[PDB]
Amino acid sequence: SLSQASADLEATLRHKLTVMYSQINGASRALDDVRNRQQDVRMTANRKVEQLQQEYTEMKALLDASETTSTRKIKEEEKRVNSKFDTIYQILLKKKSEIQTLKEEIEQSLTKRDEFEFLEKASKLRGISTKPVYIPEVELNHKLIKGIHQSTIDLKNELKQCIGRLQELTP
Amino acid sequence: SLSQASADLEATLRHKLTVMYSQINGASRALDDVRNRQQDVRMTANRKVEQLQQEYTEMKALLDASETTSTRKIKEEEKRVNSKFDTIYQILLKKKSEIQTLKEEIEQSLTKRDEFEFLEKASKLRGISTKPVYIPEVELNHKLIKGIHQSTIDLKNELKQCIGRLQELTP
Repeated sequence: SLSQASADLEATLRHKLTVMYSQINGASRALDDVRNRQQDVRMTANRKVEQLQQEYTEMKALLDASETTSTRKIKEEEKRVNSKFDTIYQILLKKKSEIQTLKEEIEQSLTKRDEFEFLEKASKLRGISTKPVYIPEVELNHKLIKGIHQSTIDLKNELKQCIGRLQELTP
Repeated sequence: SLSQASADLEATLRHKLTVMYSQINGASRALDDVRNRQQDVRMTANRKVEQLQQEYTEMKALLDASETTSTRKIKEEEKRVNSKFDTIYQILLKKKSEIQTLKEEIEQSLTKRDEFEFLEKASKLRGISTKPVYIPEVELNHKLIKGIHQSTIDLKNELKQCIGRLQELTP
């Protein structure tokens, strides 16, 4: 009968309802999975960025170590040179004081010169002959210093080249 | 006479005095000159140190530029992927709502199932057919990302090598 065709239609539609209910749950599950997958993508990315930052921090530590070393070599050269000059300064003080002493001896005999015995006493002073001072050349190691500067420039340009090539790998 | 030998000695000794006075002035001017040369050495040294610091400051600027570039590339990959997922989320919402709409239409006709005209009205609904939803394949470029990481490590070890060579060039 038509009551049978109608109860049949009802059964069909309710079965459809249960199927579509499960398919909707499927779509919900999928929406969640999508947002989750996105957040996992983000986390992965940030992790990699943080690793990069680690490598660059080490690279900067290397640069600092180098710069400190080179700086030390330069200040050592300066130190060596200015020490030589220090020695020289001492030597000059010693010469000056010596000459000043002979000067005062002479002036002495000249003050008590009208005594008869002036000739007897001062002819020995006729002898002493003093020299003028000079300053030895002291030369800073220009080749060492210019070598360091230049090589540091070289290092920079090598680094520039390397970076260029890296970024090149990733156009 | 001995008065002549004495006036002679006097002339000699006084000449010596003036010479020694000049030589002493010489030694003072020489001490100052030495101090000048030392100051010049220091200035040269500090100058060179400042130049070094310049090159290292530029090298750090280069590292920063690179790191920023690489970071950007990684974030670009992340953004590409999460955009695809956003599009997918929209598509999924649309499918879900579509199935949900058919579901509510069916449920509606079922609220009128005890009406005589139910069979007439709902057989068309017997038509309805819906499918399950899925997420398509979408993956992060792991080769690109790991390649950037690895190449950055490479860069670090190259730089390390170069620095080593520089410092060994100035032994």
